[PDB]
Amino acid sequence: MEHRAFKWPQPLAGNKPRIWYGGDYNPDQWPEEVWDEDVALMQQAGVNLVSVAIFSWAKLEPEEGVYDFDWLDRVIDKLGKAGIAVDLASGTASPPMWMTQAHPEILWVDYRGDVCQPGARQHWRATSPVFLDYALNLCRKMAEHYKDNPYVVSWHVSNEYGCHNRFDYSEDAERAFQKWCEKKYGTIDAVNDAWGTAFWAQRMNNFSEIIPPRFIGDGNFMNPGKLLDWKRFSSDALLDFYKAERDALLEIAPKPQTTNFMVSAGCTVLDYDKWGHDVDFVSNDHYFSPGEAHFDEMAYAACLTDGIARKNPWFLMSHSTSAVNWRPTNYRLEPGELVRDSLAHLAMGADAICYFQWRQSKAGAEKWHSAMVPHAGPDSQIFRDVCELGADLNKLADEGLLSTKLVKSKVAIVFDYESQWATEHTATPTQEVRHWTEPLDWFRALADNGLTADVVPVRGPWDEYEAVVLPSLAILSEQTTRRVREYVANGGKLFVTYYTGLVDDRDHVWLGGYPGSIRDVVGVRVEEFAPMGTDAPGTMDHLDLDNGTVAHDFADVITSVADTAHVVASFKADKWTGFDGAPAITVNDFGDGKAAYVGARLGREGLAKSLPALLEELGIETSAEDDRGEVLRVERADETGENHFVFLFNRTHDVAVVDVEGEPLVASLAQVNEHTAAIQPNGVLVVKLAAALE
Amino acid sequence: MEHRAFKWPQPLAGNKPRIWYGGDYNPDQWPEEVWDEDVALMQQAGVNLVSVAIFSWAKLEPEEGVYDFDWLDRVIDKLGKAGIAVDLASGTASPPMWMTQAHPEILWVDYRGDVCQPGARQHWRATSPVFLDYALNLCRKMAEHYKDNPYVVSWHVSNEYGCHNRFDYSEDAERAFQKWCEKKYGTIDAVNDAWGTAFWAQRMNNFSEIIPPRFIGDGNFMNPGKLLDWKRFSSDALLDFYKAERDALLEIAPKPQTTNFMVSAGCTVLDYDKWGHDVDFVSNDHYFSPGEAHFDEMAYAACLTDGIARKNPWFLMSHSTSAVNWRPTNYRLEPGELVRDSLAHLAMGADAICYFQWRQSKAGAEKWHSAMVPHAGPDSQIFRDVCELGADLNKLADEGLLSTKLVKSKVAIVFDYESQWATEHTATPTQEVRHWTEPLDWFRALADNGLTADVVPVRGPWDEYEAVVLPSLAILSEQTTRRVREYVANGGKLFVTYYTGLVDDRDHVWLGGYPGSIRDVVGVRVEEFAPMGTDAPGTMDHLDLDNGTVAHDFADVITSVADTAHVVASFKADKWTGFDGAPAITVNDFGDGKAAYVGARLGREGLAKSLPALLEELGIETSAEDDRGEVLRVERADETGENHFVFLFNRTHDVAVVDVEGEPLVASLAQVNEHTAAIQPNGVLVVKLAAALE
Ligand SMILES: CC(=O)N[C@H]1[C@H](O[C@H]2[C@@H](O)[C@@H](CO)O[C@@H](O[C@H]3[C@H](O)[C@@H](O)[C@H](O)O[C@@H]3CO)[C@@H]2O)O[C@H](CO)[C@@H](O)[C@@H]1O[C@@H]1O[C@H](CO)[C@H](O)[C@H](O)[C@H]1O
Ligand SMILES: CC(=O)N[C@H]1[C@H](O[C@H]2[C@@H](O)[C@@H](CO)O[C@@H](O[C@H]3[C@H](O)[C@@H](O)[C@H](O)O[C@@H]3CO)[C@@H]2O)O[C@H](CO)[C@@H](O)[C@@H]1O[C@@H]1O[C@H](CO)[C@H](O)[C@H](O)[C@H]1O
Repeated sequence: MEHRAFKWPQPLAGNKPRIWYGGDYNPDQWPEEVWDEDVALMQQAGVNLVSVAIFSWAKLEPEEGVYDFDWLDRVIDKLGKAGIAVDLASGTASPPMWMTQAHPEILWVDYRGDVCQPGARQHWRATSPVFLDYALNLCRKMAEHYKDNPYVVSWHVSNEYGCHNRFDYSEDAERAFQKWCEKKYGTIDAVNDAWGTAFWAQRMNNFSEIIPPRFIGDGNFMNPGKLLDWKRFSSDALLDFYKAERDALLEIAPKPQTTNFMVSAGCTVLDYDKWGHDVDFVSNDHYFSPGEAHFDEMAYAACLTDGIARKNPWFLMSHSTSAVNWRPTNYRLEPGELVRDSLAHLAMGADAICYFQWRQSKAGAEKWHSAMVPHAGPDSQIFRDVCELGADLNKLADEGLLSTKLVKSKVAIVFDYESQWATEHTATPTQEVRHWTEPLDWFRALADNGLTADVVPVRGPWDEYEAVVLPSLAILSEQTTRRVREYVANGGKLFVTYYTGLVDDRDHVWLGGYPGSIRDVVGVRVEEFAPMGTDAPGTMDHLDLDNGTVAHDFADVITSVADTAHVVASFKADKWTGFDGAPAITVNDFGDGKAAYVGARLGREGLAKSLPALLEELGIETSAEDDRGEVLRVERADETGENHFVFLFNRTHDVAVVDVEGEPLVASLAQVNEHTAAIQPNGVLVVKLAAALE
Repeated sequence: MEHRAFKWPQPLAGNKPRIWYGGDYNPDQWPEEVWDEDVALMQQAGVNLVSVAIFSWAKLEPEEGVYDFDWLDRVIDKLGKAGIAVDLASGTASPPMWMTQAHPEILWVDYRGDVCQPGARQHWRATSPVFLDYALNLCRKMAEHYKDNPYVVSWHVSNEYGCHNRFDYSEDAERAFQKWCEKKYGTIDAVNDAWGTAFWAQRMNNFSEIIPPRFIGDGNFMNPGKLLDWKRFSSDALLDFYKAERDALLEIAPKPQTTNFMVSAGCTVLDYDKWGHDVDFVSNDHYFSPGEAHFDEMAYAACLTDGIARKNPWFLMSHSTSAVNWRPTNYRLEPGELVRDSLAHLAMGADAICYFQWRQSKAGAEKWHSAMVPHAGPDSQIFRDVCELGADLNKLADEGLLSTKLVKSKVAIVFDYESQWATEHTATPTQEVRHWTEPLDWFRALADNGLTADVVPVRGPWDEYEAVVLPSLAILSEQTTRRVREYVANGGKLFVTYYTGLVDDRDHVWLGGYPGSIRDVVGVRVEEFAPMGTDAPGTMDHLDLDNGTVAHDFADVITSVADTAHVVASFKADKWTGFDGAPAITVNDFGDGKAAYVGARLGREGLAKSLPALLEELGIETSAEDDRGEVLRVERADETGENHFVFLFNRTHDVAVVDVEGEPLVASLAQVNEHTAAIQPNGVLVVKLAAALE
């Protein structure tokens, strides 16, 4: 509750505002003579900001209490003198070897008591008082040294908290988890009650009896209430460390500050919407998913970023020019995708576009990760494309893109980090169902029907939207249950799926029939589930619906439908399953609103096909056109609507022709005409609308 | 050698004998006001026994030397006053947190020296003298308190020994394994000889040099003799703990006592047939396997339970109303299956039918496991079905089912826990072959041919049967070899498969040609094996036989056939494999008997098709009808045969019509006529035969 005031990295003295463009720069990894070439190439590419010193601790503090800043003063001076701004890191992302050799108590400990060693990065415990002292000291030294530097426009505090150190099981974590439980519950009776410890003789007499969820034998079942709280605690322990580092910097050197998130459809290492309350601006690292979901999942993640940002501008701190280096198979980007993907984030509300990283490493663990200047060097398709992007972004700022905001959708898809965590336990109805996939499925299926959804975290203002999707939203607290009931009562249009509202925020089941807190709203009562799969011969692996769709993985057993509701689709099945003729999809009237219930996993394709009848019943208007789905349309506008941009992205492997409605500004793999344009696969067109017209 | 005298939980004062019906009850997990509702619902459902206090240690002994019995006196009083009996637990199944915090030496240790922590259940070492002292103390306190309680009719000692703590590698286990080896072998020379330690420089000078089979590098090969003995020792160490707990209870409070087994086709955590010698009555927990084997594997496991029970009545301590919560995908039961599955166990000789559990948990690790009263509550298909079952079981006891016994089959399928263990080593001909699958395959294939097999442990009286199957029975001791030779000599009909009699009880190979101890009996000599699979391109993955069947995974290389034998089926293969025309299935004459040899894995379907010619040759008579296989017929009768029941179960997804031969008593998804009945998929009919008729 409560965001910090929005702050943004400001232009250097004498510059106009720009879409910030550039990325991580690691000059410490090259001979100094390379730095003049870097700068010349950056000017060519239109680069205007770089992120420096992110893992430079071992250079800045080469041994305890010895500081070496001169190389970085020098780099920062050459950048600034060329008009390139610096987003400066704290430098505290990962500790040097001298530190972990003197203080092995810093290193995080795994569920079995094995100590993560140096050799990669981020091997520190979030609750180490010793690592905290080291970090805050370096933050103070950096702040003191760079506080009156005019080329430094922002702090980049640490890097991707929890990417490697989400979980620690040390004695430090044990003591901190105990204190976090006492602060959250007050008494051990309220912990026993929250975690349901009357089973398996788990009841505790005092706080000292709370241990971390350490090794219990592989395959055995941890207490779910406790594991959910362990995840909340791990997120909060890292957030407290961020806050301390932030506050140490800001007290000496008050500049716009952020830390880079890892928002993507499937990453929930942290409750990023909570974290969004502690940053001045939201910044995000996102790397494409391979294959057919590349475009859609990226637009989704960018959308959720914007939703975390409460529609404020946000900063894309990283993405790749082409391949990453950490998947089993590191696919390259296809032609056009470098520009398209950058513009996808821009469309969804970013006012900074940055890459990991500027110059591709020639040695170390990152050498095979793509860069803005590849091994090949500047004479490459990649660097030319980087240059073209630089020019596109200068153009879009010249035409007024800056501080426009992602337009308000008709539909808010709700997302809850905590509901995901809840669905991750091993003793749920099926390991094939998690929260995270369903909102992405709804985003894509709505796209197929010509509608661009907003993705809104559960804390944010989804109840202001024309329609709302609760997508496998396993947790509904008392508070959220009330928000839902009121939302619908007062004219809302609600879609609710299987695996919604199973439990409260303690992972206590809502009894009486699922979804046990909102049966009245949805007008159905579910008695049990029917998971599906192919784990043994003869298992039930699908259910047909009578609207021509197929359910996989999970279906609800709906045994009553209220009088104020009706059935829109029914399962068709072999008689012995009990599903022949059972209700699959319903719609209910509730006060002035409506709620549809989708009682099974239909996937993108099933939902896409199911949606027309449901959009019609709920009075949600969309384009009628056959080619509706071919292109994702994304809009930004200022509050007045006089600067309005539309970004059009082909989602397909066919040429998409579209009615073009304003002035074309940027075209990648697209040709304009007569208000027509043909967009090649992986193509994008961006248009500025004339405010005096339609 | 030597069973205890059979004892059975007796009716409460003023009741007649009943099929015990109910399950685990955990009132400690609900507010006390719920207990009056539980009791009212139990009466409605026909519930007449519940199992209480199984994991209640942390409530009964909330801290060391403080006892709190009053809540359970109260619950037991309300149950008893409503006519519901209590199967009372020892309460010692899993220790409280205060205990493991004071005494971490209690916790079991894994192969790598990592200590299993509290967080789930049963984290105690079988050979901890300290955990033993705690357990026996609580057993004495419970026995003393409940010894003159008339509503307590049995002891339920601990719960599922070895489900989580089968293996411990602590210093306690090291010392105990040393003593178990000395007690078994007498001298270190006899251990060296048993384990074959002259390879890999493993020879030991004394007992102190025997360590547990701890971590040797993942992928490396433990000594097989030793690992087999480790498994026997782990089973015996838990059995000694059971015996001590039992004897501590019984000395103060002599009531019928059991501990719940985990008999299923594939579970061999313990030598359950040995354990069967130490219980007063056999009790079993069994949860359905998903997909097409659900019915058959359950009938098998129930059958093996009965065989462990030496045809005495046995107690089904647990099974599920619908889904469990511990598989990757927790399928629900289909309509009818709740009643059908319960009656399957009943048919195979159970005189008690109980579920985990009475009321579905609303919190903790078990919340998604089905119950008799689901989250949904009593207004559910599940609770109605539980009520219908209650009524069916009252009816069947009124008609005389109690203490009838599962009829003697023509065929005994032999099962050996130890042979399974032997086949589990990593350096066998193939990891795709284990003992356990073959007896289940034979049970199903015989069912397909209209015969209901008995499953008889190797120690029991299989040599009294008309026919006997040795199914991948890898171990044949000197003693069992002699029993087999005599059995056949004297008129027995024997089926022997691939992977039988490879080794003696020390895992020493019988030399000269497999199966090296009974070549004379089976009239074949095998020189080597041909495992099969798809592990690389071009591997041999099957062999056709000339009776229209296909072998997969394993075939024997038979190189001679005795004069008293002939070949019934031959492989057909590409010439270069060497299998074209080689013998696959033989029959031999040996004294007055016969032995068939099935020299490959044919599966249920191959064996089913192979069986007519083999049943004909061995003079085993079966129904001739085409629809033979559609229904499993299972019979119980008293010694006189004047109370005779027949249970008929559809195995198929078609409607099965059957000739009905007595008075119909219970019908689920079946309709009776003219002595005809039509049984729907998942249906069952139970009939009492008129003793004066056919
Ligand atoms: C944003 C990002 O990807 N950064 C990391 C990368 O992140 C992965 C980890 O957080 C793991 C930990 O659970 O989860 C991955 O997300 C999963 C998600 O958990 C699944 O549910 C879902 O289905 O799939 C996604 C993956 O698609 C995170 O994405 O981890 C790699 C490997 O450690 C890092 O290399 C990467 O950070 C970047 O590394 C670059 C190369 O070394 C640069 O260091 C750059 O500074 C970083 O942004
Ligand atoms: C009878 C039963 O299933 N009880 C346990 C369950 O048992 C499994 C374990 O013993 C593991 C250990 O090896 O083996 C499983 O059997 C395997 C077998 O080993 C394989 O060869 C074969 O192919 O598959 C079977 C599985 O189908 C045992 O079945 O383990 C679960 C998970 O730990 C327990 O939840 C279950 O006990 C019941 O748990 C309920 C829910 O918490 C209640 O506590 C109830 O009291 C228990 O009966």
